[PDB]
Amino acid sequence: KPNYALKFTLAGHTKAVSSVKFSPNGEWLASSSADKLIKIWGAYDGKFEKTISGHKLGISDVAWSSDSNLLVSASDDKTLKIWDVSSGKCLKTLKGHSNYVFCCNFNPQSNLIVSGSFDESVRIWDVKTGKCLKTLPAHSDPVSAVHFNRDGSLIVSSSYDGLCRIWDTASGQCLKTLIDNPPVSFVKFSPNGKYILAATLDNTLKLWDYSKGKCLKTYTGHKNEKYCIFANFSVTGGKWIVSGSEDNLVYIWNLQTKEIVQKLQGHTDVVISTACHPTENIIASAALENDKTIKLWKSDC
Amino acid sequence: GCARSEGF
Repeated sequence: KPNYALKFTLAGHTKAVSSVKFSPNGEWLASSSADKLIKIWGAYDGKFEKTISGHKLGISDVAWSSDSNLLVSASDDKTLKIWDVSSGKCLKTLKGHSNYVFCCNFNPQSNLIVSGSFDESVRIWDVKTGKCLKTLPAHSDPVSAVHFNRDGSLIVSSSYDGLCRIWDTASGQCLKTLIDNPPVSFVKFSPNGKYILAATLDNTLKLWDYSKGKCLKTYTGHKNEKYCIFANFSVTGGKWIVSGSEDNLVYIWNLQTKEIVQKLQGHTDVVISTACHPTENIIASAALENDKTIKLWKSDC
Repeated sequence: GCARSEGF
């Protein structure tokens, strides 16, 4: 069992936090908020580093390029924005979604950005030029998550329509649809790319084998009925599943046995987002409007 | 506000 303990509480967002992500070099945490801002904090000392601004409306998601030099943000103003982290300046504004942009991610090469929107489409963008390369009619309801696999050849998407879909990046064609219809609020590939972790709004997380299309594991005990809450594979120490919860707790499960091994307390509102540090046993969690803070937790395993 | 903080 892990022993995550609170080390820092990061204040400064003036509305609900929507997503937190560690930089791939392990050095930074980026947070996006309904307050229209991105904030950059030190991963190991919790020190506030900078505020990044320019979106006209709230931000639902943020993601790092592989070299930790760029961010992409997804906003209610219907655009994504590509930022140089060092200078904080907006390099590109990615226009073309006709409704709120909900989720974003770089591919491993980080020449491409994938986005999902309330307009039910998934879009693939060229990082250098800001042009939309492809628009996939991915879903019949808002798209809750998008994620590249380890080489970027696949995109996985989830939606309130109840579907998980795996797309071939190069062609944009749908390679597989997981239908086995509760609303899917989050999805992401496992680090090796063989498995897919999907959250449904019936208080359930499921671990699927992509190539077999089979639910391998089910993780329960948390409250997830309304919000799109991030989940993670924790691999730095023990192999855990990590998720936020609507009871203001961070849940940690043993991946293989599906048993809850820890529940982190301290947030005062829905823990909308959790993220796992790339090298250290460190978790970042973030909560909604009644809390507005980010918390850093450290474990010996 | 933002679409994630709103929910449903």
